[PDB]
Amino acid sequence: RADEVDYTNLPAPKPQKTVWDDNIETEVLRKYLDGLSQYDMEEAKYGV
Amino acid sequence: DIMVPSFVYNKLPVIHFLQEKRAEQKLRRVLDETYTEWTEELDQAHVTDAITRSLNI
Repeated sequence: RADEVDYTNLPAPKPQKTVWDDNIETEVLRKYLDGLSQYDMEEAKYGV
Repeated sequence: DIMVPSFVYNKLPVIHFLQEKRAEQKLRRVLDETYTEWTEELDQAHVTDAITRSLNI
């Protein structure tokens, strides 16, 4: 009868960086879209 | 009638050459002061980002 499991351990959620279609609208908005992706990843790690 | 005219005649070439050089110097200075000005304007990406913040997205 050894250790079974650490119930106080949660696999941290895996953030996935949103990818935008490569169009002219993306190039014009490259910085803005990148900021949204960074915000989404931050909201994923922290939770909200 | 004789002396001063002769010395003025002797003077003419050097003065002409110096004045030509002076005019060329003025033109060169005029050209050298020309620079193409490039102005920087606020990137519209920030404006779009602010618009999103107003949208509360």
